[PDB]
Amino acid sequence: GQGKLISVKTDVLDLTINTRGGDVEQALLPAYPKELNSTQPFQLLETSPQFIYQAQSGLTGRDGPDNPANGPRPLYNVEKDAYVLAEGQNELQVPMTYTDAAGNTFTKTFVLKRGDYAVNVNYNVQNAGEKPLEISTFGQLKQSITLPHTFRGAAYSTPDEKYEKYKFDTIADNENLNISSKGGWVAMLQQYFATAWIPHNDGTNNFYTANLGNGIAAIGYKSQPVLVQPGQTGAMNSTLWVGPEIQDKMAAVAPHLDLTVDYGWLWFISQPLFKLLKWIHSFVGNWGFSIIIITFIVRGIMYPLTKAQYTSMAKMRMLQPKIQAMRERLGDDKQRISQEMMALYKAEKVNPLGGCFPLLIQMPIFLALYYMLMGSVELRQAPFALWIHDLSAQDPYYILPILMGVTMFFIQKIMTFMPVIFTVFFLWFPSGLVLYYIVSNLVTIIQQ
Repeated sequence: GQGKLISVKTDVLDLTINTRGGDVEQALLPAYPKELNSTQPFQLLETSPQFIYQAQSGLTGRDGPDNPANGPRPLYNVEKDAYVLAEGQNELQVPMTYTDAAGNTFTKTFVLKRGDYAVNVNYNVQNAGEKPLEISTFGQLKQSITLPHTFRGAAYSTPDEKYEKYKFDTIADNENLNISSKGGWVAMLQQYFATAWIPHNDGTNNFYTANLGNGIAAIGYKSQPVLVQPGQTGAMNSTLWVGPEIQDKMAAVAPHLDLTVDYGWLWFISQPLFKLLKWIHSFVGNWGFSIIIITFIVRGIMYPLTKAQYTSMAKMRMLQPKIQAMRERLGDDKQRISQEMMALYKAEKVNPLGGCFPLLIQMPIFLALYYMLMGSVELRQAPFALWIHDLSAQDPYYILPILMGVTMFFIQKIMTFMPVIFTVFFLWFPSGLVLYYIVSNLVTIIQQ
């Protein structure tokens, strides 16, 4: 598109909109720092020689001006180049109007709200002709496949397919989506943030993906066409989400939008924990302290499980003399020994043949929390006491993994090395998770 760019700003959203077609070329998030130790707002949508990510919309169909068959994309008229949300206003409207040769009027209006990342894109069509106008609305998100772990791609939702992801690589292989459904939405995802189009109509929306060429992937929707009778006026709506993947906020815009967060295959464990963590954060006022409390709470519900294996392993030391006696009695044959030392363990029914059972039970926990930590937008650049400014990121001074390690050594051949191995294993993990484990290992130390 080519014409001129207009600026629309709220407290949470900084947009750059092209009047030709009303596409959104730039989008900044003032509420979120670009990086840590930065004063610069995060940039979701970009239009660069190096990278592109836009939210496009307009009126297609047989008589839609944005339809390439009806000529060039419509150049909307605006009153000014700068729009700013007022102090005594919760809402900002940016109406742009186009009138064709036949005299029909096409009005496009961006209406933004304070503190809201959901931008409504609504249309008004006034038929001045003698024949009915057949118009369908659309909304398309396009983005470069390769950037200048988490999931970066597209996603959608239908009444049948409640949630489904779509990789850019699939789109890149020119194998595209082509489904239809009533309501629903399409979206492009990344860590902590997401764009989405949510149609508001009476029809059967058509969802699709598209290779736009030059390594540019796209996903969008095309609504069922509506008829605007002569002399009459018609209206068409859609909602553009652009910003953070906050679950409570996305639930109000459209159903199942909240699922845009990547909690991995261990999804059913992370979502309650985040609701749990957020529930604590409600009156504690801190994320780090909330994590310490949730640490205790998970330890509190798991006290029967920790005690049971301890009962067992205490018993294991009691049975160590007899096993060496087996070794002496049967000699050096693994079959008889292993089966019957096992048989003893099983017979006395305390030992699960696992001292690493504490490890494999913490397999879901580590992962679930990790995905929560790395996926939750609320924990992004979340503050903790002392020298921790980002809970989602690793400790910059690498102190907390060493902290963890010393607590770990303090729990008194390969096991004579593994407490330090955890220091380097935890150098590559978020401080929040390390914090969790330090506190959790403190619970064992307090147990002592």
